[PDB]
Amino acid sequence: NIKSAKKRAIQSEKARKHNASRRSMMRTFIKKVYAAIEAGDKAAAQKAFNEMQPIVDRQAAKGLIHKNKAARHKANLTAQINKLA
Amino acid sequence: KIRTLQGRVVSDKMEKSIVVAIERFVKHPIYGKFIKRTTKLHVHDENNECGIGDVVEIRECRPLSKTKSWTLVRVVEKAV
Amino acid sequence: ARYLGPKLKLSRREGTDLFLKSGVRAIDTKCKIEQAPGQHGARKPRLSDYGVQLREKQKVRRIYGVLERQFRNYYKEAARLKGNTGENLLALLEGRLDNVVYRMGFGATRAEARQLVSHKAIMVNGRVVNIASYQVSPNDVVSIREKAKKQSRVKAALELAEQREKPTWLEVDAGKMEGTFKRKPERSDLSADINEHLIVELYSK
Amino acid sequence: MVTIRLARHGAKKRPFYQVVVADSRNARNGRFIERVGFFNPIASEKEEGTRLDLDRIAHWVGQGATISDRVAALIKEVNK
RNA sequence: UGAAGAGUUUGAUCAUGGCUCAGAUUGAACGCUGGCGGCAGGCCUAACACAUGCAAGUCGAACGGUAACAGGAAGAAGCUUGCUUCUUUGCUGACGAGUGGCGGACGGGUGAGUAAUGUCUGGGAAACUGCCUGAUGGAGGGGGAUAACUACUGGAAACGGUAGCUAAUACCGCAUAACGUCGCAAGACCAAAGAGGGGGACCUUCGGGCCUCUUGCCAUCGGAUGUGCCCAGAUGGGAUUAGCUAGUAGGUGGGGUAACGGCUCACCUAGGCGACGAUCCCUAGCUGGUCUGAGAGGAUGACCAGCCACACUGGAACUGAGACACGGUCCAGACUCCUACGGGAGGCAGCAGUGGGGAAUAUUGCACAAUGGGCGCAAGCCUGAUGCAGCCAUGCCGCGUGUAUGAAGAAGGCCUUCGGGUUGUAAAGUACUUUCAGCGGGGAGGAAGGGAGUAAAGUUAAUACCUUUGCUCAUUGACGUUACCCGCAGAAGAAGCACCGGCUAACUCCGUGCCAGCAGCCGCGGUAAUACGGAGGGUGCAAGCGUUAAUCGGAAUUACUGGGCGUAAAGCGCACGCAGGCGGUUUGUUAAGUCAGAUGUGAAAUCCCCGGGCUCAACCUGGGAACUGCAUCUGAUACUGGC
Repeated sequence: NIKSAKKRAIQSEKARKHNASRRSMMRTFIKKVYAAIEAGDKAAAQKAFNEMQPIVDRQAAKGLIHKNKAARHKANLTAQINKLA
Repeated sequence: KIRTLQGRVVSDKMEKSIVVAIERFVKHPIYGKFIKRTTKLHVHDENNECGIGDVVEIRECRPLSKTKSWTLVRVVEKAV
Repeated sequence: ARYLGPKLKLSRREGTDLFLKSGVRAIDTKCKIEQAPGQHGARKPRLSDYGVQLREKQKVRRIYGVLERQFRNYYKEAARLKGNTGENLLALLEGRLDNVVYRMGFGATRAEARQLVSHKAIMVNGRVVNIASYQVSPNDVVSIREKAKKQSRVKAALELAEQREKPTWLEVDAGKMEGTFKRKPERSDLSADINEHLIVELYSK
Repeated sequence: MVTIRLARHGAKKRPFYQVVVADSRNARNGRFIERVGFFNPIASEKEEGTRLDLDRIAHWVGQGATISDRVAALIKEVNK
């Protein structure tokens, strides 16, 4: 009949067209930092790092990745730019 | 510390671990005679200097690997 | 259950008058009482001790009218707090409401008293009680209700009791048909100080 | 979710009604944290009605538990 | 601290030895019989499938709309012609669905799977919390669809596909950035909504503004129960079951979560488990407890309290504080009902009913009145939960089936020192009295909040609205022939079943003649059979009696307590070596064994022991014991262990 499954069958796709859209968007802004370590310059990579944090903060301040995953992604990429010459 | 024991090494085939044998020291619950009863622990050791047949001192901790909830403290006696 | 049928057979097996059909038919017997239970006993006598132990098991409970399950249930309260079971059991059987109403004189037998207790006529501590499985408290009141005081059977029960001796462990005012139960009796004051070696081993195994 | 409540005890014909501090998880009268007294509907020869421990209820009300209305006025008439 | 022993090999007699029994426990079973009140118990089998009906709904004090009732308005002026009808309209109290929200993960059912890193006890470190109930702040304004409804296209229809309308405390941005987070840093990031009532001064389409009471939104830190994760120590049986393990055991680089971890991907190693029993098979859910017995040690984990796992079967996903999700989704399998031929939809190991599988296991019960839980600011709604009746000897408990009168024994029978005896005072007929049931008249308590009043400097703007603990009044009941009280009739509605040579209480007449039969054991049965048949009499339990089974006992018959091996089972032909078991005579050290004293934990229930109430006990319970332990300190130091 109805219960909660009938609503969840349409509203979970409306969520997959908003929340999972931003999951994939954030993962693309992360992938674009692993290109900027091939620009021959440390300041061009630091430019692309502060181009990636503003979407990681949007998922951290909203409370989806705030327990460790935001601090893990920020630290992991901070090490890749502190590794450059 | 919560638990701290001494025992004897039986396997040294590991680069961050050893296997240690310890005694129960127990009265048999119906036949009344005392028994040694040997039980095994897989123990954390990142120095890799203690070896087989040596006597070691070990302490209980939070899990470090599967079946690995103890870590090395001292080498008590050297068996050569 | 309880026993039903011919009554003289009961007084014949108990070797004693039971107040059953015991008017002018009791005078100088001629009724097989103290003589002939059954018809045999003198020609092939077995004299078995299991048979006397079985006879004691009937004898000790039929006087109080209580059945086997009831008797072993009182024995359960006599066998706790060490032995001496015959004296500790006596205090329980003598504390029954059918036994106390019989000792107050309102019945010619414990069964006649038990049948007056069932007929809603008896009250204890100021309220009506219709069970004989009750136990009377010391210095508590037992009384008969007004609509039973003039009954010809009860009149004849108090008329029998006033021709006999008094039990000292209770008192009743015949001008009110009311009074108090003082204490549970003692086996050496109710009869005599003697040992009965069967009753201290009775029931179980 | 902890509350102070008058619990169903002894059910049929002659109930006793104990008063308890308990968590709202699962069952109506399952697990409890502290049992603090009894309402007891029987006054027959006894002064053992409406009893409550005034140290234990004060250790929960407004400091970890809520109070049920069927106890919220009982606390002012304890064995009165 | 509690205390069952006996029978049978033989000419036997003492030993030894198999077999068998009296008892207690049970949700038990067959059969005969079965009266009245109470407490408990009533598919441990196929984890087999289910007709009919019902089980988790709720909110108009967010609101697009209007199923319903009575009103307000507007029409037809109705026939149903003297009433207040018919038809519309959300105006209003309201509310059949729709949007939206809270909760659906609990309350019930069950033992198939599982010898388990499952579960219990006792600890531990890396881990959770929507709601409930506090605490500090915010409390501005927009943008974008759609169900209901109306049509198009197919169907008889549940309902698929497709165009159109439209509301929000729903949905998503911007500003703000808190009691949140980050970089040396300009900074970079996450919100939100009102709503119902009332009123002083003034304005007013006197609804609106403004103020204020009640109650909502958003963020962050608490309060406190409980959930995840891991480690000792234990769990049914087994070795004429010996091997089993490539994510198994270990390393080295990268990832995932609220956290642990071979949780997970890759590159390398040969480890790990196993005789203190791995592999594998049958059996079995775990604990509190229950419970046999002298006790040990097992057995047993239906009921009540707490865990595990299952939801016809397998495997996933969506959502949330919480799900490998009873009665949800979704795919596939096995089985079934409906068809107008489009195909569609299911699963009672819930509550009541029904068929299989069996030795064998409730009504197709009354109501939501109260109480719990869900929703509701609240009156209320929901409930096979729960109250509260029935059916069934299955156990236990209270209580029955009445009294008087009646013969040197009527009539019959049974046995005849043939004299008498005896069933039996029993019967006939004659008179008395009723517990329990049947049937009447009276009749509680579970009832309070709620409706009205009164009061409270109630929160305010003190006694408007509203609202609350008491008080004054009218009231709310399924059960019900109830609890309890008094009567109306009549012995009326009521007694079985083995047992009687000996163990084992009851006696020994005739018939049969090793047959017919009996039987637990010993043994009985060929011309008086104390044992069969047939008897009359006699004993014992009793709404039970006989006949069995499960699990124990007797059983020391697996031996700790507590054995057997010269010859009554078995000393292995002898010496060598050996994991394990035992170890001189002393001092010093340690406190693992042991022992002492503290702090905890062994939930509630329960045996035992002491008090109280139900008419007694059971039951409902106030208290003390106990769960001999397992942890965290402190302490003795004799002896075993260790140094």
